[PDB]
Amino acid sequence: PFITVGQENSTSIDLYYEDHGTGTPVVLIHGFPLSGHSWERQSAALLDAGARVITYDRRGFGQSSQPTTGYDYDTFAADLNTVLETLDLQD
Amino acid sequence: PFITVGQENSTSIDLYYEDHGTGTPVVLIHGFPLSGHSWERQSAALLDAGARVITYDRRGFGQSSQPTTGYDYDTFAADLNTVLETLDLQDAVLVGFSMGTGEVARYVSSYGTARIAAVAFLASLEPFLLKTDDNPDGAAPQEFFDGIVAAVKADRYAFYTGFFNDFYNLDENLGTRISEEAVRNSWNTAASGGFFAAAAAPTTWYTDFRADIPRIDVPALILHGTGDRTLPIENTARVFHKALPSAEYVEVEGAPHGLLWTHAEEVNTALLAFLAKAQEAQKQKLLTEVETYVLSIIPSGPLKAEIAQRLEDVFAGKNTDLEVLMEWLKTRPILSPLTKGILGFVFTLTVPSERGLQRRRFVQNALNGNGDPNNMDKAVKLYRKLKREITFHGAKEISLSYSAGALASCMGLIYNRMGAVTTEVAFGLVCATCEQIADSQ
Amino acid sequence: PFITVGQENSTSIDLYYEDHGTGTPVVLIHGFPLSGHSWERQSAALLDAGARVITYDRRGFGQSSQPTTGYDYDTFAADLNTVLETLDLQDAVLVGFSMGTGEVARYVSSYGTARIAAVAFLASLEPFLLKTDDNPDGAAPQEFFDGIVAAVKADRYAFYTGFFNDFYNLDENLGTRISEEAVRNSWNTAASGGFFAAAAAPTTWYTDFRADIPRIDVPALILHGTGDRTLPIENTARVFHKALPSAEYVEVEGAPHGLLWTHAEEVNTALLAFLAKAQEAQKQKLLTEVETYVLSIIPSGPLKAEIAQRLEDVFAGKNTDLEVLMEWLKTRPILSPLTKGILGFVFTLTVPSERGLQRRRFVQNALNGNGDPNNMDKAVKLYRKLKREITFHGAKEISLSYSAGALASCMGLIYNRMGAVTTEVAFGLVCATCEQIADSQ
Amino acid sequence: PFITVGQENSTSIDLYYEDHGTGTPVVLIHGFPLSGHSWERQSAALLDAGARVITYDRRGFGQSSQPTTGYDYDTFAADLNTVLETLDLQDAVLVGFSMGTGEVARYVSSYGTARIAAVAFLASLEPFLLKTDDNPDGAAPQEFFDGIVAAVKADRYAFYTGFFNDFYNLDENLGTRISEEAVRNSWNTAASGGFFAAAAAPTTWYTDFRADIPRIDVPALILHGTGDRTLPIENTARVFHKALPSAEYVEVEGAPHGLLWTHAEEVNTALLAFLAKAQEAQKQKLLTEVETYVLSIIPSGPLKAEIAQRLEDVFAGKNTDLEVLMEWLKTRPILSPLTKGILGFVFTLTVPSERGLQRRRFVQNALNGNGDPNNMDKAVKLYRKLKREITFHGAKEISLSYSAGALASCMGLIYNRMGAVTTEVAFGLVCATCEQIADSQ
Amino acid sequence: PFITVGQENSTSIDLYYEDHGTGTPVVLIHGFPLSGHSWERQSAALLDAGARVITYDRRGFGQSSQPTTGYDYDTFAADLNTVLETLDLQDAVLVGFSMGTGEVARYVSSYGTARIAAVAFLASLEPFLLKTDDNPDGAAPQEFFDGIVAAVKADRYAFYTGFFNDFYNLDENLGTRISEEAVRNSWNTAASGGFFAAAAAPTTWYTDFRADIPRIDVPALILHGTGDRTLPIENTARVFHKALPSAEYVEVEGAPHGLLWTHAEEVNTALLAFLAKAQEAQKQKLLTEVETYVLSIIPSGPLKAEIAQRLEDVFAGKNTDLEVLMEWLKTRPILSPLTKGILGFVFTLTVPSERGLQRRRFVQNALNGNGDPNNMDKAVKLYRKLKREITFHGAKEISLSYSAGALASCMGLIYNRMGAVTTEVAFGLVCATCEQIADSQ
Repeated sequence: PFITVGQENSTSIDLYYEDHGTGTPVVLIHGFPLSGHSWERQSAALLDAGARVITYDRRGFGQSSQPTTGYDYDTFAADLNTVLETLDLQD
Repeated sequence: PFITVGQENSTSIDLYYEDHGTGTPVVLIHGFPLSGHSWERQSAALLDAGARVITYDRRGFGQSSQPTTGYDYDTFAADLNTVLETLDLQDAVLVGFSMGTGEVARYVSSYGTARIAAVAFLASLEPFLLKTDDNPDGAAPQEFFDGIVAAVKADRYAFYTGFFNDFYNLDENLGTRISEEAVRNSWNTAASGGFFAAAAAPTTWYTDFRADIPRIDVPALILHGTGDRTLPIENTARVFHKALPSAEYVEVEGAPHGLLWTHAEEVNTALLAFLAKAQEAQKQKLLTEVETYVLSIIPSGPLKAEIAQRLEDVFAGKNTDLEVLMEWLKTRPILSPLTKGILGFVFTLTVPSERGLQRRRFVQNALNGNGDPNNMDKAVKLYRKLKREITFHGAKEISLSYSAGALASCMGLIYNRMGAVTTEVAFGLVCATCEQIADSQ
Repeated sequence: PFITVGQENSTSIDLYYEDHGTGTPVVLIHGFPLSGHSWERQSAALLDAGARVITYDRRGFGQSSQPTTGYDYDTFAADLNTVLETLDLQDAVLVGFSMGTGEVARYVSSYGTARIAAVAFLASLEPFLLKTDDNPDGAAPQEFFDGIVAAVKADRYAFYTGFFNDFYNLDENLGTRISEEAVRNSWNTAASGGFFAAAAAPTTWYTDFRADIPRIDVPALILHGTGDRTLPIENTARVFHKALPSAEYVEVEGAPHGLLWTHAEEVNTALLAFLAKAQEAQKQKLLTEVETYVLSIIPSGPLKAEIAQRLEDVFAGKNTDLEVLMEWLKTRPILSPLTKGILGFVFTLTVPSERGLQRRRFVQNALNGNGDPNNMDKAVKLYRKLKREITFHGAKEISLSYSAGALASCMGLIYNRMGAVTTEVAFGLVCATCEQIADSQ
Repeated sequence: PFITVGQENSTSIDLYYEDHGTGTPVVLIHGFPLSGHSWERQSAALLDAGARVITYDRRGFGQSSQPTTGYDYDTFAADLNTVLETLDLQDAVLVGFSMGTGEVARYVSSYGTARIAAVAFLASLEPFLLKTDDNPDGAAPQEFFDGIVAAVKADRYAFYTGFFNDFYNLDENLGTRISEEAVRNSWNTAASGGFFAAAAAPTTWYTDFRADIPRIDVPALILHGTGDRTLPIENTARVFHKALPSAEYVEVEGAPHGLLWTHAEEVNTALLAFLAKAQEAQKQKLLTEVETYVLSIIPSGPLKAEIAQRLEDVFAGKNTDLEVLMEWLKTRPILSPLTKGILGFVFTLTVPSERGLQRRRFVQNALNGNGDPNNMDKAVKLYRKLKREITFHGAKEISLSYSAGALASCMGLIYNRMGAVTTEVAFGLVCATCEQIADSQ
Repeated sequence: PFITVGQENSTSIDLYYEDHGTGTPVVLIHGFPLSGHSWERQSAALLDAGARVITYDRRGFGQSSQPTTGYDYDTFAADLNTVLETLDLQDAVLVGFSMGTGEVARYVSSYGTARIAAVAFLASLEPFLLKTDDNPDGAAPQEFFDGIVAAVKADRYAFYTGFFNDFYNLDENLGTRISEEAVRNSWNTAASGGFFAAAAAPTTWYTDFRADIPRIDVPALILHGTGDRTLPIENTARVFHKALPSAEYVEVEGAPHGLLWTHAEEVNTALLAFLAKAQEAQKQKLLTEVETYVLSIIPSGPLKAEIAQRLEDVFAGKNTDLEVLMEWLKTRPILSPLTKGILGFVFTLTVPSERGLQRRRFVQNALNGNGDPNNMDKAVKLYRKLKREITFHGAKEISLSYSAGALASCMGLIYNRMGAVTTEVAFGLVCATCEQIADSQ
């Protein structure tokens, strides 16, 4: 699954994401140089404990697009914002 | 390529699939923890042998989506159903390996065999792996499966290593039947499947397929490796054949679970012979149908007898000297030029070897649609539609909505290599034309 | 068939015309008091010699409308102009007999020679029949013409009788050169012209064509019968040739005015050697026109030299083993398959002896177009339009409104005998496709 | 990202591609059995040097679809064509490595060089690898290639191992030029390509590119490693340069086939210099285009001569004291204040050394727009759109949908640093405003 | 009047035709070198006898267009086809004279006899005029026909004179059977045909009609003059009748080729009697159909036997005393009153002589639709439609869309002379009603 966060030249910038379980939404944001899948041990526990688990791949990592732009925390935070708004995450 | 099979929260569930070759559709359903690509040795053979090869990745594996839902044979069979319906597969062969054999049984059982010509079971789960009081032949107790789940959850990555060991009988086959690189590829494929699917899959393995088996309607093949460490031939294939005596049954001597690679040969040869038999039967079913339509245009008499005999001989594969055939046709008295063109067309299409014969003027003149631009316009429109057809009946059906003049011109278009369609679609076209002409008489 | 040239009160003015044969257009303009049908002996020869023959009936004569207006050479020339423009005649030969020679001079003079390849004057009015002070060589005084008008008005029917007497030198030629029945037909034709036109025509005969003659731009033929009683060779043809020395000049020994019938072989002969030459000259030009377009596609080099030479040889009628030619083409390195197909197509079209050679796979593959139905659709649409074309230019022009892909496919349609078109139209198609391809490079 | 290039049965054929940076487009075409990502060392350099980098994965490789059809250079070139047309690439550089050099030759040859500024061939197949009677310099006999196919079909996974050995000269370069990890990545990439494509690819390697070479129209670079074990420099690059003497030619001393990684430096440096030359030419073309638009606004005369000369000098990098330039402009008689502002704007944009010069009041006054909010509103709307543009043409095109007043104000916004845009987009804006103004005169 | 049959260059090809009288259509096809007007003596008789007379001028003759193309029997037959289809002629009689007999044979042969009730051959070409080895009965050698062509080309005008001599046996018939004025008219007609058609026509005369003859499906008449100098009765009519024994055959004693004029009487009398027979045959064919429908309503038994016998007897033309018939019907036990009305109606319709019998109350009461205004309304609507019908099947077809009550009332409307329709349409109505009633049982 993808969420589009912007545009680079002729191509859009898409973030790879996953959306598992039901209940209170928990958003996991991975580290360098890994992807959303690195949370697999945590995701399983959260799923068993009864949470909705959201993971995504930061731009340039895992299965997300690989632009040569937007490598800074304001963009990264704006990327996150787009995800939260796109999914209408509450609480 | 993807087919969407459902929805998980905000995301859809998509299956990765491939669609190669032309001819009778053969659907390959992979095993754990691999993908559609694991069939590569079989796919190549089927492609060369003249089949349409469909592969897909089960949910949670290969390039398919990785949900945390729907890990059970009813869902897996429903997934398969969606694929078959999405592609509008007719007269399909379903081939399952290991886990895949669960799909084959459950689909056939629940959804029936309307689209399905034959089935094949390779390294089967059937009939019921769980060892119980009522299931004595079961391969293992429940506690054993509980163990695998626990092992995968602990470290699936490390787990895959020991699994492929037994999967392939590496102690026997490494550096011999299977290379270290081939094994490396398998581990990579497995590591690429979803974490959740990996641990959830083994719970589906002791599904009771005992009530599915009596539902198997169509010709079946059962094939197992006698050296199978993963699915003991004695608790699976051997008790399965008792339940389905009618099944054609092949033991691969000392073959492991992963016999698709190690014994691709023995595998492909059994599959191909059976498939060849099926293909010959199809030719008889298509060839005899074509023949009746073709003969319906010829006036009754001794000439009609000669033609029928010639048709039958080329259809039965006696490679005929097309040049000699075409000259005979050309010089036949009483036969209408149009009828000569149709037969001319049919013979060049069916004859094994054209031997680099140039197209014939007498046929070209017969199938030119009178050089009428309106006929030709409609012939081009029909051709556009026929390009999208894959079956004899679909082809024949759309062709019947066109006039005999447009149909003959369309045949000319194909004959002249100005356009191209599959042989079975070409057959449908010629038969629609024959029907139209015969009906006018 | 009719062409509308104007309006008289509530009625339109329509000219009766005919349009026969194929090849270089030759326009025949009849004399008084006859019609386009009077050229029948010449038309047959021209048709056999391979020309396109156009005849029409002057206003007031034969099957044309019979107004009481427009009896003058500017109107007559304007009438002719309308015909030429209506039919979009290119590279045309204008042949006038008697009155008709007035049209030829006046049209050329006023409208110029853009559509006109050559002219011919048979039993000419030129340069000025009226005998005056400034025109001493004039054939008769004004009072003489005034007389004819008066005679026709008195009894045109009776008048035609004495007229055809001298028109044909019947005292010499009856029962010999001309039959009584042939003369009867002529009288019937005349009696069928309009009453008003009959009396009005003779007033146009002493039109001064002296300023028209220097305007004659193109090769001309002057032909006169030395026994002409109607137009004395001494006041007409002989002084006309002085005014146009450049004109090719033929005297028919003892031939009357009506030499088209009595000496058909005479004038016809001194004409065929003219029309045939024009046709050959036209082919030479049209031939170079095709060759230049064809060559524009080929990369410069020694191969381009060989091809050009082969084209020229086939065009000159010398080269002829198509099978050898096609194999050579087929085996040429560097040449694009598409360029090979175009040349393949051109050679089979131009070679006289195709013999019994089947169409070539290499050409078929090159022209067919990849089998895209959209492309094929447009090729069929073009073909529909080309079927209505009869000229190289008209064909080439409509072809240029289509893409190179659709054009190549259209060429394939024709090559495969799926549609049929005239050689000159086929040439236009080829040249449009060559132009498009070359232009893309 | 994907571009669809065709259809296989029920599935489309999609090419994986990437599109990075801004400036002159450079298209990188990878080798066997790798993907667009293999260019990563080159891409980084090109990005830093200021180019737009386009990569894509050939059908059957990397992340592209894996059909069992279209494995031939005409299809591969058609695939490339679709990419170029899809992206509307103008003035593009085509760079091929190994297999990729086949695309470059065949595309240029068939489709021509309308979109193409220059070409580069790295570790080339050219001119014809097959050793025949007519091709003595050929690198190997047919039987040799037949061998590779057989080897890949046997175990492609194991095959990749020995292949990368010679591909990289690992016996020389491992732990030195190339790391074990870098090699591991390459094997993973290859293992990820389609099984069918892997075995089908080697059949395309002895494609005869001999007739493609004379078609190479544009400046070319040929680059080869002298230690190439995969494509012997003696049967490839060296005989290729004889066929194309005009090509700029670079031998990399002791470089293997996989010189993109092992000798990235030597590779990037040659590429960048060649590219810089091409880029300079492109800049000159843009300047001429910009210069012509800019001059169209100025009244003809000696002043127009001075300005043109100054433009040319600044564009050629020679003129550079902006303060002196701006004062000259400011004090020019006859020149419209608006035209002074436009030139003022252009000079500050093109001059390399702006130094520390404050923006000029005379320009600000000329571009601002009288302070009408409606005008300013439209200028802001245009700016929003221009912010998304990366090309001169795209910029110029959207600008033309705005009034001259709004355009001038937009120029002022940029000039005043109230908004920001790339130089090439700024050029497009200026040229649209010049066009509008000139067109009003 | 004209029918367009094709295109020649810029002009269409139009056939002059006429369409006179009412009743069964009779199509007259003229001979060489005459026109449709040559049938004037026959047309007058047919018009008086109550037939619809269609004439047309063959291409190149009379008032038709004069192309230089299409002078062959397939084109001539295609021309005829266009006429028949254009006019939607049903149940037509084709009558050919001389050349015209070629059209009749070739049309029947190729296009079949769907529109055609009967054929007639007068002064026939058949079966094959060319004297060969395989055709010994042939009238002349090839060299002989070659001669005629040469003669027409030399002077067609003079040629017509000697031709009409033998055409009419003028040495016998002039001033006796044919006037000098009648002959003058013929020459004028011929002189008016196209020059090209005149010379081209004689080449069509030795067309081999031998394979056309077995195709003659319908009743035929062969008629020849024993004094025929143009088509020797011994090489034509006499060998033709051997080939078609079934043909009705009439020799006109000492009649020439041009027997249409000289022996119009003997010609018209034979024609009219044959024509009269054809209608009777059609009526006989219709009567058995009616009888089966009528009988379907009667219960099986001895009464049904009596009725059937009575039907057959009236149908076979035994003029029955209607009064006696109607009383018998009236007094029949078991028969439903409605069934009695239907039979009552049928008998009065079919009986030769009603003898001024007043309509019967028992029938009127039976066919009154119950006096229901809704039934009557629908009956009137049906009647409106039936008024436009001319065939039994068309009539029967529309009647079936109405209820049995409305149908019976409609029958009453006709029976009561409140409305009128043709007998065959009345038959269709009664049969629809019978079908509806029988179907309800």
